[PDB]
Amino acid sequence: FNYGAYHSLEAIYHEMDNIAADFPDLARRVKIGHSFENRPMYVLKFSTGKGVRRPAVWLNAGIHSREWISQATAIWTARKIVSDYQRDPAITSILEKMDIFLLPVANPDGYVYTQTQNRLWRKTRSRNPGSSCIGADPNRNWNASFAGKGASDNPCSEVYHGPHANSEVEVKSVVDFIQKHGNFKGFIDLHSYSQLLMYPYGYSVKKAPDAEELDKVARLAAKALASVSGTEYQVGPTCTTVYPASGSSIDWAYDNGIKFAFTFELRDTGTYGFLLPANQIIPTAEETWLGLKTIMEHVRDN
Amino acid sequence: VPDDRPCINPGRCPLVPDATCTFVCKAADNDFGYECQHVWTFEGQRVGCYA
Ligand SMILES: [Zn+2]
Repeated sequence: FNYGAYHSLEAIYHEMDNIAADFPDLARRVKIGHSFENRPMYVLKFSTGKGVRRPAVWLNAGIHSREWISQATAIWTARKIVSDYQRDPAITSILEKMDIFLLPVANPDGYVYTQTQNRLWRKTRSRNPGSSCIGADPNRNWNASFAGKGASDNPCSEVYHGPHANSEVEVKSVVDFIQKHGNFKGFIDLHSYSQLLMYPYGYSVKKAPDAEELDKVARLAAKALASVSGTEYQVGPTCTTVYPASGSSIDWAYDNGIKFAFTFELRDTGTYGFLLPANQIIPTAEETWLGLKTIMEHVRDN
Repeated sequence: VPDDRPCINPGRCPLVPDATCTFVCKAADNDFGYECQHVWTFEGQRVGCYA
């Protein structure tokens, strides 16, 4: 499995199985539901212990199918975690304190579609009654000012919110798991592109109560990320740093008690856009990992 | 299959602000017999609008 190339859904799933097989005491591949077309939603859970209130961090990727660098970064990250456990003191102490749940392909149907039919497909592949247009934006489908400014009522739009919050089974699956499991302290959502590290809110200009801390943490993480190969990120709240966006995942997370809620917009800044060449996968993943560790160290320490 | 035509209620295209929106349809194996979608173009090439 060449971590420096893009892969099919089947290959990514198989490599997650391989990772859990290599490190059975640490990593287990877990089914949390299925997609609209009945593909399994697979997460890897990395854990060194169990508790009723044991804290956990959720790492989300590939909610938008065309953003190939996200799924590719995610699967590399799974391997980095098991490779570095009990070698790097940082990821070791993090995992000794909390669980990490990782969802490399949050939108499997869209992902398959980007490889079979339309490289720029973004949405789910669910049916829209009365319309020949398919799919909803899973990152406008969460119960966070759902259908507010920052989405579309039009099933044919990239940013269609769906008929109601949690209509998309892909999203409902994650929401259900997080609500039932509890004790999530971080939620980090990997997208591309633009090189931004953002925090709530997307649905409103209002300031998050924790904005000062989150901004501080984000700037530290961006500096760590830049330490590898000088990749520069901008930092700020979603609405004013990229655009208004309602019903997004991190806003839902933050409004539901998950303090450290961040979105990464990975490489690049528009030269290749969504079609980032495979030769940037490893460089992207390595730098992003320093950013992720920085956030998770702060979670560990609060 | 429906004729391709200009979009209705297109919205913005934040990543490529002056991109052109077209409602584009293609025959397909489903209940309708075709699938349509908004397609955005810049200089005649397809682009995505949101990140
Ligand atoms: Zn995205």
